[PDB]
Amino acid sequence: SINQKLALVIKSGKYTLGYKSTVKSLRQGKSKLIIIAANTPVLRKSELEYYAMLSKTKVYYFQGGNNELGTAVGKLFRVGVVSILEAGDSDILTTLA
Amino acid sequence: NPLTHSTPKNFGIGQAVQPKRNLSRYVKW
Amino acid sequence: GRVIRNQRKGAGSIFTSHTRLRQGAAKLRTLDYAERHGYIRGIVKQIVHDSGRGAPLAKVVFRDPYKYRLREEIFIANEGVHTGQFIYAGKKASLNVGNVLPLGSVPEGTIVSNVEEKPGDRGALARASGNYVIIIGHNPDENKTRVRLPSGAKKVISSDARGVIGVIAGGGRVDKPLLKAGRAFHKYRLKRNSWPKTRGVAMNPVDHPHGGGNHQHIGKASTISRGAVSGQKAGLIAARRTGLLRGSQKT
Amino acid sequence: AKFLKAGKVAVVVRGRYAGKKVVIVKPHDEGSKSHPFGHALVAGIERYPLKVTKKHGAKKVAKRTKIKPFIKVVNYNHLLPTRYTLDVEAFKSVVSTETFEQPSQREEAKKVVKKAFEERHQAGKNQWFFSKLRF
Amino acid sequence: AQRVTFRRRNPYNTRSNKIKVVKTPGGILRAQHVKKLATRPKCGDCGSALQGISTLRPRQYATVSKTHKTVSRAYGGSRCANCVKERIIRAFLIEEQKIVKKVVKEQTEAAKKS
Amino acid sequence: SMDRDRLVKALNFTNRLDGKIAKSISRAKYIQNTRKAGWDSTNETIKKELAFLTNRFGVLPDDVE
Amino acid sequence: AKRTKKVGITGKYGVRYGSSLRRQVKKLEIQQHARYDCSFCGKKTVKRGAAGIWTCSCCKKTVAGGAYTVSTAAAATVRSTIRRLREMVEA
RNA sequence: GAUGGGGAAGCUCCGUUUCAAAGGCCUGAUUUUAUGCAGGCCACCAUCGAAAGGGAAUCCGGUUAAGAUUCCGGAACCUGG
RNA sequence: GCUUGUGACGGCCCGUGAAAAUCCACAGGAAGGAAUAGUUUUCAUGCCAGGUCGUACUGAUAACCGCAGCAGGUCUCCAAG
Ligand SMILES: [Mg+2]
Ligand SMILES: [Mg+2]
Ligand SMILES: [Mg+2]
Ligand SMILES: [Mg+2]
Ligand SMILES: [Mg+2]
Ligand SMILES: [Mg+2]
Ligand SMILES: [Mg+2]
Ligand SMILES: [Mg+2]
Ligand SMILES: [Mg+2]
Ligand SMILES: [Mg+2]
Ligand SMILES: [Mg+2]
Ligand SMILES: [Mg+2]
Ligand SMILES: [Mg+2]
Ligand SMILES: [Mg+2]
Ligand SMILES: [Mg+2]
Ligand SMILES: [Mg+2]
Ligand SMILES: [Mg+2]
Ligand SMILES: [Mg+2]
Ligand SMILES: [Mg+2]
Ligand SMILES: [Mg+2]
Ligand SMILES: [Mg+2]
Ligand SMILES: [Mg+2]
Ligand SMILES: [Mg+2]
Ligand SMILES: [Mg+2]
Ligand SMILES: [Mg+2]
Ligand SMILES: [Mg+2]
Repeated sequence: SINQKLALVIKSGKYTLGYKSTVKSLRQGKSKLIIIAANTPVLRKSELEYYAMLSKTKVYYFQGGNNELGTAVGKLFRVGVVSILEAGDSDILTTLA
Repeated sequence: NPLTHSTPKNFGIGQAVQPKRNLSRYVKW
Repeated sequence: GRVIRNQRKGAGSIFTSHTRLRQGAAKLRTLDYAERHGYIRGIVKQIVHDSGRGAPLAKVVFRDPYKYRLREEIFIANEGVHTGQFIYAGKKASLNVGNVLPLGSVPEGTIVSNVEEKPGDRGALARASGNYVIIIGHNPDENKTRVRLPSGAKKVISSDARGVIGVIAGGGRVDKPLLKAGRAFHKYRLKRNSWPKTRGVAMNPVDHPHGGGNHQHIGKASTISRGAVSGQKAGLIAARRTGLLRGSQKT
Repeated sequence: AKFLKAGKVAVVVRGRYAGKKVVIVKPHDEGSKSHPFGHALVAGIERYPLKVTKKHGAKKVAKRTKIKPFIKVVNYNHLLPTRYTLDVEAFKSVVSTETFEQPSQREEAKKVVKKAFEERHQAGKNQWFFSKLRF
Repeated sequence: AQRVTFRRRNPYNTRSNKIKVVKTPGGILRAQHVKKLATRPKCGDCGSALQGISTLRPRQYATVSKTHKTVSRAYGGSRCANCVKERIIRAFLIEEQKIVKKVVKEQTEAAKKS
Repeated sequence: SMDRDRLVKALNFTNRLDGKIAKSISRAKYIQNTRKAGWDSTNETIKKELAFLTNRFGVLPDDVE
Repeated sequence: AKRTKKVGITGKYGVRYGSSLRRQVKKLEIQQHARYDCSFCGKKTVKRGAAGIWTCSCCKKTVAGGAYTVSTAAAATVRSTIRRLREMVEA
């Protein structure tokens, strides 16, 4: 699965949730991997992809809506995009995903 | 010379507005 | 006697349609070079309600290919379309819900609506809410396609007639009871003057063929001939059967 | 990595110059006392040159290629970075954080930026930077 | 106290026959006919009211200077600034996708050339 | 072709009659078992239906003049 | 508390029109005044106005649907059929 | 409700953009010099139909036998040039 | 408190609740242009003009219609303790 990797990264690692924080981390180059929900608007998705092209970071397209992504990261609200600042005991950045 | 730049149009089938052609075959006389 | 009511409805004085709040006639785009050879893209701007009509309407705007101008068409909304959506129309359009394709470009079993009967009349068949036409075969020679209509009948159309992919929105409308004469009043108010209806057996013999006599009755059978002379056609017109179509009264 | 460096072309997203292209001259990732956000001292063009053909005489050619510049301090949130670049070393010591007071100095910086942009618009460099964005 | 009348010849309570009651320098109560209220202008693609633009009946827009009808930005008295920046980002990203399409079409053709 | 008119009209009436009988059977099957169900079954079925009813920009060069 | 034991929203009709007709109208009224999920937005904000039109209050988008439900089962089967036919024809 | 057309022995009937060669702006160029062509347009087809619908702009004080948001005194505004 | 104007909400529909004249803005970049000047009368001040027809009074147990100075009929605004 990928929910187990996301849960291990959240239990031991640094992350951020949301568009503005993700764009700031992509701006000063601190991100490692961004995760975009399937139901996000295509314009915001394409802008996040252009930012990831300029900052040389990886993109992962999560199958599922923003509320399923929020449940997968362990929150009681909906999340459109996650940015993984640091992975500890997980290996989400180093695996096939 | 080098301030002019070529830009060919795409008269296509759904791309640009068609130019004025000789429509004398289709005149309502 | 005198002139009876169904005779009176043809002079069209107080029996014309109530068309003030209606959005315009709903028809397909005019067939031209772009739809005949390739495709063209428009965008649906709003989905609105039309007075006197069960199905909603869609306002799809296209571009003029010979003049710098915009052209706005009125489609009937298929179930699933939304604002901000691209509509593709023409010969080379893809098989997606909302697109306008010729009938020779669809495979068998496809569900279409707003189908032209002749190629170029901009929409005749399956226009009410919840209705559709099923493609049930082709003929590559003779350039004909066989379809099944909403009434059950089979028809053969030219392959150059167009249609919109999908089923028309607003289905399940008659599954609700009206419960009230005022609801029926407000329904027919925006269509035409045809409600309420007096029974012909409750009139005098000057007013109707069924009128007169003590103990309200129709004296003879109510099946009329097909060659009656337009003051006589009151009842069941040219009936091949009568009965219940069910034969059991309870299912 | 950290890509918003000096010489990178961006597009202004809001604030009277929305839709205009821009060269970043000096970044500020932390932000001073004034402007406490992360910002960037930039230079761009307000009036674009018009198209020119073979039919125009020399006077109308000279008229249809003037360039009106501007200099600005702008938030990072109101810029949109592109992948193009430009060589910024001509007007590099004229745009500083003390230039944006004393508007005689802003006029003096605008003249240098105008000369450098017209020189680069001659000889056919950076047609994407000297073209207009249609929106 | 005292009771008032209409000052025109329309005796009916229509949408244009609206009155207010004022007290005059003569110490009496008089009716005063008030004009219809104005509606704010709207966004051409957003729907919402436009910030900065004054609200008037449509022929009183000819009696004011241009500062009252405009905002200093592209599409200034016409669009929203949210709708404007959305148009800017859409234009830039669509043109870059067209460049990507041309590049990958060249790559397919130069692969199929061999 | 003197038979084609009467045969096409006959086939069309039979197809229309089959469709009519089908839709009448379906509507009677809907109206009964709904008008013949009490408030208990009505509230239960209402509750049941309310319950269950590659960045692409990568192939693009960078620092371009 | 609980004000009607079994009638509910059809308590606005009193004793009129027949018990079976009130039982038939209750389901469609509950369905047409229900609130639905927004596919493009994620929130439960879709409401009906003017039967067939279903508008979301977040993201301000409107979708064409059924008379008393945002989507009908016939439309679901037709969308599945069109996806299968398109995939088989393109394949 | 005319016109273009089409009916009717005819008084007249249909129809309202129709199966019609259906009309204007101006740039021209400017110097028999005043305005012929202009060199680009021109998709709409007359007209009538609301003193309660839509709609540019005015208030106060005084004054008569009988008039006034109209006269007189003061103070405003709108359109066109 | 009473009458009235207005704002933000909410309920209802197999009912979703006019049109045109008219005015403004935006995109566009034609064309003209600053050096002894062009643009401005969308900034301020100053100048001139605003034609035709209606306008008194009743609006009802006496000014309207019912043969009448007829206990009938005939649309609406203001509203003190
Ligand atoms: Mg009519
Ligand atoms: Mg009946
Ligand atoms: Mg009787
Ligand atoms: Mg009798
Ligand atoms: Mg008789
Ligand atoms: Mg009888
Ligand atoms: Mg008998
Ligand atoms: Mg009026
Ligand atoms: Mg302003
Ligand atoms: Mg203002
Ligand atoms: Mg006539
Ligand atoms: Mg008139
Ligand atoms: Mg009037
Ligand atoms: Mg009105
Ligand atoms: Mg008087
Ligand atoms: Mg005076
Ligand atoms: Mg009142
Ligand atoms: Mg305005
Ligand atoms: Mg008078
Ligand atoms: Mg008077
Ligand atoms: Mg009087
Ligand atoms: Mg009175
Ligand atoms: Mg009185
Ligand atoms: Mg009386
Ligand atoms: Mg009298
Ligand atoms: Mg009397």
